Amino acid sequence: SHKEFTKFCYEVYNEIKISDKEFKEKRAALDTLRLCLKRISPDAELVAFGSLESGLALKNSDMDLCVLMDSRVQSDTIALQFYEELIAEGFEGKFLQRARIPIIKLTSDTKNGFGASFQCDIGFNNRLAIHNTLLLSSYTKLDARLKPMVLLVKHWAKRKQINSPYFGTLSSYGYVLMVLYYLIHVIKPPVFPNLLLSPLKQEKIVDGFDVGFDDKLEDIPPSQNYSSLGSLLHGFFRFYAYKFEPREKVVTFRRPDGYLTKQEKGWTRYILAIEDPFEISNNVGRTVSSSGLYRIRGEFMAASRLLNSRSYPIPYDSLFEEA
Ligand SMILES: Nc1ncnc2c1ncn2[C@@H]1O[C@H](COP(=O)(O)OP(=O)(O)OP(=O)(O)O)[C@@H](O)[C@H]1O
Ligand SMILES: [Mg+2]
Repeated sequence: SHKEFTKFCYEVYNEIKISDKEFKEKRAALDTLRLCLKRISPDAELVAFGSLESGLALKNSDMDLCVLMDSRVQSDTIALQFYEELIAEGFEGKFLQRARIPIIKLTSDTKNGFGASFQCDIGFNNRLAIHNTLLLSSYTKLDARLKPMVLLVKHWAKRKQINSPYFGTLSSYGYVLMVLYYLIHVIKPPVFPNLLLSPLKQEKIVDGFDVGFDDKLEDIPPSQNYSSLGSLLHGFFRFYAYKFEPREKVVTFRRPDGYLTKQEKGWTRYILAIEDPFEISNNVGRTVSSSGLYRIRGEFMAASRLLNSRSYPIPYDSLFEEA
């Protein structure tokens, strides 16, 4: 079956998804921050990426922003200018620089009324993030099942304490890639084609990486997989519990059969290996510690055992229970 679980998944889905109210306020916040960027640099543009842009936003979602500008004009200079205007226009935060990369983190708003805990990361010419977002965006437009499946997984990972990059587990982005990897290269029939391996894929080099994928979405045949949201979620939890091999294998979008060893890629941290689609040198699972992996796997198994329990009624609610 999975009929009751599907029903339940849709019920939690509507409680966790960003409302139209929060969405509209986040979009007003952006209008504001753009006015501040105009007063500093007329030519620079401010773009959003991440969950809000792709449509994979939970409630209480942080904003991920990037400033695009002429690469020849140096980004440490106008970053600071932007920071000072944000401060002056009533924003609180930090101005930072890891290596050569400048970052502003806005932590609060004291005047324009976007919250006492308004959280917002601003980068400068982080072009790859935009592209990563385009990819996730396109997939979301391709199948109506993706979006609810992702937010459920994110909610799950957050609830199970397995969604902390700084504490030895995996980022949200990392979980989205695992979802996509499952939907493309594991489930049969596949729910999604691999857009990066499309015959129609035009090459586009950005910052040294090929960010090309097939974006003419309308021309793509709909999925010949007809599984319910529940079925898919069960398949997902089953695959990473029992089938997938973290020690030998890499989650990839560069192989037509999704088959990649850690060794081919030279990834002997690499406890969990997820190859970023475009920034292929970047391992998204790099934050996953040894004990982090144990917990991540333990949760994948428990989730499978639950969904497969014979003790009726199945306490589906325990799929989302704190720690
Ligand atoms: N571990 C990572 N490695 C490389 N790039 C990342 C990583 N995590 C995030 N990013 C980039 O930053 C963006 C946002 O990161 P984040 O993990 O906040 O996900 P998100 O899409 O904002 O959703 P949420 O905010 O709910 O986690 C992504 O679009 C991605 O391009
Ligand atoms: Mg974010």
